[PDB]
Amino acid sequence: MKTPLVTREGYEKLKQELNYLWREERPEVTKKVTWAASLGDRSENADYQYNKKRLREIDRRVRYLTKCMENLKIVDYSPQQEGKVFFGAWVEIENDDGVTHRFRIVGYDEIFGRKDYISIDSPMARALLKKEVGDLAVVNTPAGEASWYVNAIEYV
Amino acid sequence: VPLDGGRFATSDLNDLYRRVINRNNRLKRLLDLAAPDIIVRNEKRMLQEA
Amino acid sequence: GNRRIRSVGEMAENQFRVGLVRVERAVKERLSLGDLDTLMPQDMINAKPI
Amino acid sequence: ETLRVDPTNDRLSALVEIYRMMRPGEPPTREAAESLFENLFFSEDRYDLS
RNA sequence: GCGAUGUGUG
DNA sequence: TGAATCTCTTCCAGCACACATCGGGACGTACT
DNA sequence: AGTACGTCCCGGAAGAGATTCA
Repeated sequence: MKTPLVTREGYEKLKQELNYLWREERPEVTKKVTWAASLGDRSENADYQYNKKRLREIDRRVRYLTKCMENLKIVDYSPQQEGKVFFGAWVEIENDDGVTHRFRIVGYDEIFGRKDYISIDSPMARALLKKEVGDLAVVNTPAGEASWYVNAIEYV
Repeated sequence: VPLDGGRFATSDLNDLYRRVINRNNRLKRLLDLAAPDIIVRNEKRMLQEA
Repeated sequence: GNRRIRSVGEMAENQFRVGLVRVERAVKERLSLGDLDTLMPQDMINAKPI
Repeated sequence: ETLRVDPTNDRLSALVEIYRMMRPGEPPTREAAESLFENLFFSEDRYDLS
């Protein structure tokens, strides 16, 4: 499911992000909410509508961030397990037709396209619990069986 | 009370304690993270009311 | 001359009205985010509250 | 004698006192209370006789 | 195996 | 100055049955 | 396809104003 281990880089990033959220964004949000409450106090105020929606969204995001920061645990393995793409290495797999991926095993929270695109959620990566330099990682993808010959694994 | 079904007609005491516990736990998780004062105030207030 | 009789009719009318005033809130809410025609009213309506 | 007992002497502070009896504690606001009193006897939404 | 509301009995 | 006389607002309203219905929704998903 | 599993939630009476003979 959702592996409670995440990258230490992701942990630091999300911590700084929640700090900035509860420290900067929430203040201006509350200020805009009050300014809308200034003589508006009605169901027609688009400003008040946007403010309340953003308030609910900020609340949800803050709850989720706090939960991920406390309950979960960070994991950033060093290159001691180099070559081993089990953890802590931007590993790459080539294909016979051009499906060449190059990513690192990151949690199901800090999923973006700034460092990699991988996640421990899909079985297409779950079969990769510990990879190597020639692993023929094959799976039944959502629209047919796909495969990739592991072509590179290293950390940074 | 196990009702006849996949539900439970919970006693109010259960739900109350439940609310209190969620509240206390959020408060705990906040203080160690030095979250800002307005938030911690709202927190403590909800707690007292709970 | 000052008492009044309602009936099932009045009851249904009134309460159904309460239902519609419930729904209209979220109706206008989602209308606010209204985009160009890629939707249809059933997208911006929910029977379930009524 | 009623008008004698009146504390206030204008539309502004009148609406003020009204909003103060309605929503206690909260600070006043001119157009806020204006709209409020407008939304108690003078609109389809929150008031109606049949 | 609980509590709410209703109905009826004295 | 201070002892009287209004005025909001918490607390209780019989006992014992019998039977009946009804008891979270909402919001969002990893799948089924 | 559509969801069973996730979280999320009228009389009394006595006190504190508050008002009026000082």
